[PDB]
Amino acid sequence: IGLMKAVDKFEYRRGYKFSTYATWWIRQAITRSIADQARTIRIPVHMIETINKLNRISRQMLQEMGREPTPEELAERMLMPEDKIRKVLKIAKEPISMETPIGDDEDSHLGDFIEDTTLELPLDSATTESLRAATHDVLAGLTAREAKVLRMR
Amino acid sequence: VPLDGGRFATSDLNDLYRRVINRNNRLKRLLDLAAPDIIVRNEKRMLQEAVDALLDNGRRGRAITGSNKRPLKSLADMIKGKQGRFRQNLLGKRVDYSGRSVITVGPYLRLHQCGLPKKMALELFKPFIYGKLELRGLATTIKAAKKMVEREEAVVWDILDEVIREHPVLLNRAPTLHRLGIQAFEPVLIEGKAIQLHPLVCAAYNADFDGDQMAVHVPLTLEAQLEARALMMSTNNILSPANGEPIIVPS
Amino acid sequence: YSYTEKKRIRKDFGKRPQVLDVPYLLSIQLDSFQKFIEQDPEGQYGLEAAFRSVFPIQSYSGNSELQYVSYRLGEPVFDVQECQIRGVTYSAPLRVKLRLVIYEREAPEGTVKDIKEQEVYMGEIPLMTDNGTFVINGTERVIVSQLHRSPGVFFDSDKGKTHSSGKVLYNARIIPYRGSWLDFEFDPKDNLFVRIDRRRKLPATIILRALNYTTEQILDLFFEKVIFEIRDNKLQMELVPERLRGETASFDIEANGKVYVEKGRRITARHIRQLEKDDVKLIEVPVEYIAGKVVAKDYIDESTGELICAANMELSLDLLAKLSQSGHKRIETLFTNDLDHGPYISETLRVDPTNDRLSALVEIYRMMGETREAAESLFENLFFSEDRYDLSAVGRMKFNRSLLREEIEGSGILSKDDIIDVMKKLIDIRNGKGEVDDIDHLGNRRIRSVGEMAENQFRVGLVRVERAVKERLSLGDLDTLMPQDMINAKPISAAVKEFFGSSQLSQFMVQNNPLSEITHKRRISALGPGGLTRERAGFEVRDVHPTHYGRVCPIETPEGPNIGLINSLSVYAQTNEYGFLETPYRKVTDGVVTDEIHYLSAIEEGNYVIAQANSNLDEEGHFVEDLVTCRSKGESSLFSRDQVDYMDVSTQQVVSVGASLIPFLEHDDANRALMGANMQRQAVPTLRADKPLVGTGMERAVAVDSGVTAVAKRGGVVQYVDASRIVIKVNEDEMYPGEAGIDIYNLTKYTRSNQNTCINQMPCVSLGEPVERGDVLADGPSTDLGELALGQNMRVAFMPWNGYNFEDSILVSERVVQEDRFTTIHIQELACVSRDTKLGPEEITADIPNVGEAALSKLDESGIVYIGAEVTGGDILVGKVTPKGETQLTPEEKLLRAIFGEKASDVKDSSLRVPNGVSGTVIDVQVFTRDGVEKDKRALEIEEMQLKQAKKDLSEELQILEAGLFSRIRAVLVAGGVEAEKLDKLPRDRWLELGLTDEEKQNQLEQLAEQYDELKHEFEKKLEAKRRKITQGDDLAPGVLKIVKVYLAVKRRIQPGDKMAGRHGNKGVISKINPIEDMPYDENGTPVDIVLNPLGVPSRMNIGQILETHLGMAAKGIGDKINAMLKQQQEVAKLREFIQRAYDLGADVRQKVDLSTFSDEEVMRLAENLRKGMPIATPVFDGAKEAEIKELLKLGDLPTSGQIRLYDGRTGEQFERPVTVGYMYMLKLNHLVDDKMHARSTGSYSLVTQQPLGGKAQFGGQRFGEMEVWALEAYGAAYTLQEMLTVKSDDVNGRTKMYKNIVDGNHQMEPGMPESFNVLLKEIRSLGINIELEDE
Amino acid sequence: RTTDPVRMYMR
Amino acid sequence: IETPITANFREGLNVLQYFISTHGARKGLADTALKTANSGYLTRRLVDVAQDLVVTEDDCGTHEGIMMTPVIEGGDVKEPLRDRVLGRVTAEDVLKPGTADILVPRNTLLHEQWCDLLEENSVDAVKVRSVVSCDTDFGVCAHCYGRDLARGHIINKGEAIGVIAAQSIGEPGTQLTMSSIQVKNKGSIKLSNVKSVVNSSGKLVITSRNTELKLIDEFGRTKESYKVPYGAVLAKGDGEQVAGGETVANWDPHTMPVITEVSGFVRFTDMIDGQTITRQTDELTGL
Ligand SMILES: [Mg+2]
Ligand SMILES: [Zn+2]
Repeated sequence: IGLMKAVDKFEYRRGYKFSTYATWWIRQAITRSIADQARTIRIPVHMIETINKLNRISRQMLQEMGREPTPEELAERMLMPEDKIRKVLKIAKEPISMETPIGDDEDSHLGDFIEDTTLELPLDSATTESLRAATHDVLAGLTAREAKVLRMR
Repeated sequence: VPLDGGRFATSDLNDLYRRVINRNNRLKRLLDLAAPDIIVRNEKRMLQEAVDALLDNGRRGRAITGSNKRPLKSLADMIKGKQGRFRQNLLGKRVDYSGRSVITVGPYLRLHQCGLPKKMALELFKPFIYGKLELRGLATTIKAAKKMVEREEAVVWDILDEVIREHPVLLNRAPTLHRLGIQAFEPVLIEGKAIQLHPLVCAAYNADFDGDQMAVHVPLTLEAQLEARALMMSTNNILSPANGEPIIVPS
Repeated sequence: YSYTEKKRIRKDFGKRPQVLDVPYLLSIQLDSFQKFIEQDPEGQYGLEAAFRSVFPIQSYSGNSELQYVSYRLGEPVFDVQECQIRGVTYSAPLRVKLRLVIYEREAPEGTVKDIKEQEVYMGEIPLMTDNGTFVINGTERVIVSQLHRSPGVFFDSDKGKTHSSGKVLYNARIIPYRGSWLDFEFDPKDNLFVRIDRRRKLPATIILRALNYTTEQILDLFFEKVIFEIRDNKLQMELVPERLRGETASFDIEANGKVYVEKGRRITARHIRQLEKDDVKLIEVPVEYIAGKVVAKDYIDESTGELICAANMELSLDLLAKLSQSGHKRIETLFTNDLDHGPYISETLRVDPTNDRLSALVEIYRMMGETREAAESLFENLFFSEDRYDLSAVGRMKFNRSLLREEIEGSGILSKDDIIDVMKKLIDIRNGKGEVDDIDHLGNRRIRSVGEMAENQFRVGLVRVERAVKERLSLGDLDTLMPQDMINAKPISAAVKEFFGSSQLSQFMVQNNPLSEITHKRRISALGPGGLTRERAGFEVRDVHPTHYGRVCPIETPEGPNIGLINSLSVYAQTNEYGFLETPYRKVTDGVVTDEIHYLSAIEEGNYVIAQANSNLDEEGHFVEDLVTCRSKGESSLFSRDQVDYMDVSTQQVVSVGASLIPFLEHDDANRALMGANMQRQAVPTLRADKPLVGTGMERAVAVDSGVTAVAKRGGVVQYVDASRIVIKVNEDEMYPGEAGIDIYNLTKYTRSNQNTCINQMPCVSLGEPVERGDVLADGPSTDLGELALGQNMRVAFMPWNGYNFEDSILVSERVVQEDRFTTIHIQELACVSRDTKLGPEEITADIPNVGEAALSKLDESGIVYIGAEVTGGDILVGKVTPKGETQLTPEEKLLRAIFGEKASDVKDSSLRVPNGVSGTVIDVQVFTRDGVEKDKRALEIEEMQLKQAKKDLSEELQILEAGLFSRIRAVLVAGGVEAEKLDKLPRDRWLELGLTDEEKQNQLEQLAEQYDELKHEFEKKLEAKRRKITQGDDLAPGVLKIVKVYLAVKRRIQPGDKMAGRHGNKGVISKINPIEDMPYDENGTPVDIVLNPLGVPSRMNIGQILETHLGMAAKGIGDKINAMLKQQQEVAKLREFIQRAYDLGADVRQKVDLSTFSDEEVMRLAENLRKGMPIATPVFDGAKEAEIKELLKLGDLPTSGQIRLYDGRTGEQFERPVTVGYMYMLKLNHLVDDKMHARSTGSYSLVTQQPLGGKAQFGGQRFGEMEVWALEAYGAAYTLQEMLTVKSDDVNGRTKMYKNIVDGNHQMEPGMPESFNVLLKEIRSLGINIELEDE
Repeated sequence: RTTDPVRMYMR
Repeated sequence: IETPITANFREGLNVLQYFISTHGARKGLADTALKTANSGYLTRRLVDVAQDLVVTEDDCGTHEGIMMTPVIEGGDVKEPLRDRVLGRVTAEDVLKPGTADILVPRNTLLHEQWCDLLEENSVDAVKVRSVVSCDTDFGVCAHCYGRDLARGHIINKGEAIGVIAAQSIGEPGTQLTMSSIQVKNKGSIKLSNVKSVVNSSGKLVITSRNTELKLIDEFGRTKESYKVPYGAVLAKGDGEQVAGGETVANWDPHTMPVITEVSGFVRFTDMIDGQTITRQTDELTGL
């Protein structure tokens, strides 16, 4: 698709070879389709260029210092404040593939071990009837003129 | 779902759609530009690779893999084999009101009585304790009874003693060899951490007393509370169905 | 003798002479990893072969390269005992020096270009401790050595493929060490076929066409040229007499004038000699004999060059005539005697569809869809490229030893002559000469240790850098590029990181018993990559071949599904320089049993004769009898006296270190002891550490080398003892002048294991005693004075009791719990993490909502428990709270909030609480915190207690060490006189301004002022960096704020239902604890501790267990008189007789030790540790006899049979028949009850199918399997099967109705539809298969 | 007899 | 091995004798697990094919089926006829050897009280209403299945069948994987469906494949029985009395002879030497 748009914007009158000017197009057309496509979460293209500005110099800080890198002089080298470097690494993870074998053999997968804090605890369904049951009692113990008022309020 | 470590984890289907949905978009973008017909026919290859890959991965050729260098779970492996939804979540399952222990032998019993340890049998009958607390009115509300279950008043051991009398219980040992795989006793409470049996029924399970794990079950409904009495009390079968000689032989 | 032997002796019954001492028990581990890192100059081992086989690397444009020079391993940045805490791998950085040399294309040897040699770090490699273990992520791990099949060739013959005829199928298989395979296989139709890597089959001449040959250049190598001659009238030929050998006479087989063989007559040995005696060569033959044969070589016409007939075609009566008409007399054919040397390749030339060179090169490229360029280059990359192929000269060694060759050294590249030669021998076994080997002989198996295997993927690490070195070489700039920038430092460690931690080999270190850690470093597995697997294994692979004898033990194996795979090596085995196994043997020379030692290979055992260990050597003479029961070439028989060559070294060498502690194994079956060396690997150290009685002697040789006890580096005298540290002062002869001469020893205090058992040591030396070279200095977790101590002794009886020993169930008293001899400690781990969410950052403070005074009773200000509080399940350790997100509720509470004025909270409890059933004491905390966040109150307070911990101990290093160096100021002082009134009246600091003299005394001014500054330069940096790594924060994971992690310690007592075992595999469950009253007791008034079932003795064939019990009756039977003579307190010289008369007893003991040389107080301390009983040593097969046990039993004033009377505690009367009663050693296992019993009423659920989970850690139910569903149908319980499939499992609108109806006293059923099923309903609806339901 | 679509494109 | 163990567990085992005795364990010890794995697969494949059976109706009322016979051929009494027919019912009105003395109006439960009446007579043949002749729709009936062995009476209508048969076949499979004809005693000789002729020696020659021996008591019950193939020679006769400890059948079994019921000359016709066969004469006697 990049090669097609390249030909209609090819221009022979600049006189150079075809293969040079063509190379800029589909390389560019590759990198937007590694950005919005081919990923678990669509991450904006602003973040990705920062990651390679981080991950290139992180290999250099292993070379330069000869030791593993520290985020303080990273942000000094990355020209950004340190909270942003602390803000950028929190996105760097992919999903960990729910049917992975976290057990030693093929006995169990991670999809059968994930807990759900969504429904309820079944004691609490026995709460919400009983507190509802007492409120009907005390509303019957209320004066009949006022009894309609807090009901719909 | 967000995970306990603060990351995410997806099932394998929710990226295989991102193969089909993306390769759908590359086709509809293409046909309104009218590429020549060695590029267009190559597009209809990959959908037929991808609508394959939604239905089955390991069928038509080399499977489509994720980052773990392992095959992706298809829609077919949801139904295929012992890993599927049939033999792991439909026929056998997990069940609540359950537990297990090491087994041991106590010969002071009678034939139908079996042991049941104390601090196992406190969790195993927690709905029964709350109802009989709210019926006598010693517990004012439900949450108060959960507040009082850690107080351990002596009447809690009495109300449990009230409720465990003549309420049968199932004994199990995996794997079930034949019809005598599960029986039904009446419990007798001791203060330890182990299940006691009667010694004559060890040969019925082919269980020997060297560290098994026998499991318990509690029937909830009124019919099963009769059904333990009516069919599977240890007295009501001494005849093993293989051959009409008793399995209650002195071992 | 050593002083650990002096404070406790051990009477032995050794009779065969112990000749070769037990070697260091971790040889295959420690000697392996030394070969990985130590610098090998030439004969490359370890990392050196990884570099020269890749480096140098020519650039892909052909201009530049780069050379390795020298590597260097820097010092490890961390130490071991904090890497347990922080949880990081300790390693060294891998530093190398490399030189980038560029040739110019202009000059011929243009070395004049940029040479920037620099020293670039890449990767960390984890090192080994001095025990064998690594640490990975703060966990001890061990690499288990892998068994796989040897490189080289492999001849075999499968049976049972072509069962139509049942034909024998010979096939050969050559396997390289890395790269692509090659296979040769036969067919039912007698044709040789070639398969490359399991593709479609290929005829054999296709490679021979691809290897630059013609049919002339092939058929020379196999067939010979049967030369015929038509001598202008009639055909003739030549003959060697053994060529018509057992063949038919089609023509009149004659001589010139003596007709030897008539028509149709066979050629016996007479007529062979008839051609020998006259030597008749040119036999006149008819012209019909050339039919039946095949012409071998292309024959052209002299005038046109046209074939009358082609090579490999059957000639007829036209072609034989026409060659004589063109003019030809000499005819070269093939030799077809298909019984002896026959054609199987001549059949294949006609089925070969390709005729020439490139046509076969096309078809082989066609075999592995869609060129001359590709097909020639590919076939030189399979078996001729050094990159993707290697034969690994140990692979070359067997490859030449199989084909009867002449040289060891060679290439890792195939040679074109060599492929043909194995094809030659394979045809030769179709006739019958030679035979194929087997799989179970270890000459085609190999062991594979750490250092050989760790290099292997490390070479694949350099492949990961090989695809990147070419890229920025050829197209990048050439002179400005420093080579430091282009080598990627990440992935080279990342490949070897994938080894340690996600293999099937990097196991968890079993720390739960010292014996269990030493049998898990001498284990050899057959799993892994490139070996065997679990399900695809066979039945001939699990059987024990008689080449396993002495190299691989046949008893020590699990009984699960891996029963035939996991095997351990023997006692004295080693690993040879090539990789094969070895075992020692004593060489017999003319009957005399010598002291020389030979390690044999795998193969040479079948060529010799070796005698067993039970031969009676006649006092440095020879064997007494004529027939020594020997074994040779895989067969056991009887041989003569003169012929035997070799003998077994000791009698231990069929058993490994596991079962070779189990005494009296020689009288046991094999099936019982196989659990017996497995049921010792699961022991947990008791709170006491009591010695066993009946052992095998190896306790001294299993304790001092398993590392878990301290060992003495240099012998001498001990100055100081504390319960946290000991120090020694070395004797001056071993002292160097460079040192001050005291050693400091730290003992490891209470730290976590990896089966959650206790680890601490205890010093067993006292103040002021000598210690010789190498002795034990501190007791271990399962040690006692340097001997292996796993369980306890107890007095044991044998009778049925009131059904409490019904089926293998054992019985205790309360006395074994009151003396707490079966008590263990455990140390669990608890942690809590603090994060930031999208709503707000969490924190830890003790102000917790919905809490009363009782849970807030015992905390600090910061919500962390004091170090030393008591705890109970249901209380709090960490007070953690979260920002609750503002969600509204159903409005019943909303007016209820408006009645009492309910204050809302943004503070929701998510704190850590103690798991229930667990009740004990908290003993240690520590706090992890990031760098930059303000360090909180418990952070800096625990750091200030951390600082004064570390500071005052490392300062104590310079306290006594410089005290020896403060003493030599005085020595220098003495020469020139010691200023006796000017030395000690004034303090130490004014020892420079005394009375001084010339240059001898001002070089004293340079000696006093230097170590006042040199030793000051020593310690100050070690103070700062220790202070630096504590006051710095932590490098932790993304998303954590702070993590507090708290060790708590629980002590667990015996309960009815802990697992129990003897030492022969008899399992046991403790059924009842009993008050001391109604236990059985003897006629003197002591009870008996343990009662068990006496009906387990004949039907396990464990007569070893009864054999063990009598010795322990004698073991205290010496000990009680010692206690009778110590409290009654007679004398010294009465006692010294009684010991020597006791254990100098047997007629043919090997050991001899006399107490006459000991001092008096030594005897008074030899009486000390004998009060509990006298130990008795018994080897595995050099055991004791029933005559000898009955000897010392008479010494103990006890009945000779050892079967004494009793009285019952409940009846008080006499038993009907006496009972055997004695001491027995027993022990307990890790499967405790609080690990096991686990129940669940109402808790969590799944995510996708709404079912409960499984596991004690996740508080989950039990599985109700498909055998149980089939079980309930035969009873027919209809209603019971419903709840297990609808309302105890699935229905979200169903199961809560049960949790309401039970509380209101109605046990009412209502069914639904299981949420497993609608998942299946939504499943098949997603496959375009319209499944829907009818109505009634 | 191939079936993998990597080879079908380059052919 | 030619030399197994000689000594014993109280006087010790030698090293090589200990090493070879390992093979008796590790061959057998790996077999228990594999058998267990196979068998649980088999039990799963038995409950599948038999899942449909419930006792739908009581008495389908079909006609005759299998006649029952003991299994004691070849050796002693193995399974008595009473212990197979116990728990079954009569397929028809069956009699006593006192002729026309019927004990049943075509269907009774044959429990142990009526196995006394079978035991005092000499009955060895009875029609049993099997499950094969049951012809009800989608199931089997109670009068074709008889006594539920697990309770001890006729099975009530609605209890499951195919699982309780597929279970009790599955369970014991764990331990599953590990001439001259002499009669024992005397007896009457009753052999039927025979074609035999008198020899030139005079005795009984077996010229039919269907013949096999039956050793009968004084009554008519079978005690022993052995199969006899074609071409065999006897020395005794049928319908007679023989002696005990006696080999009544004597022939060469290694040959399958081509014996002749026919009497007359034999000629060299329809077979020509050099055309049909060759003539390789007997080397010793010449004939
Ligand atoms: Mg059991
Ligand atoms: Zn029927």
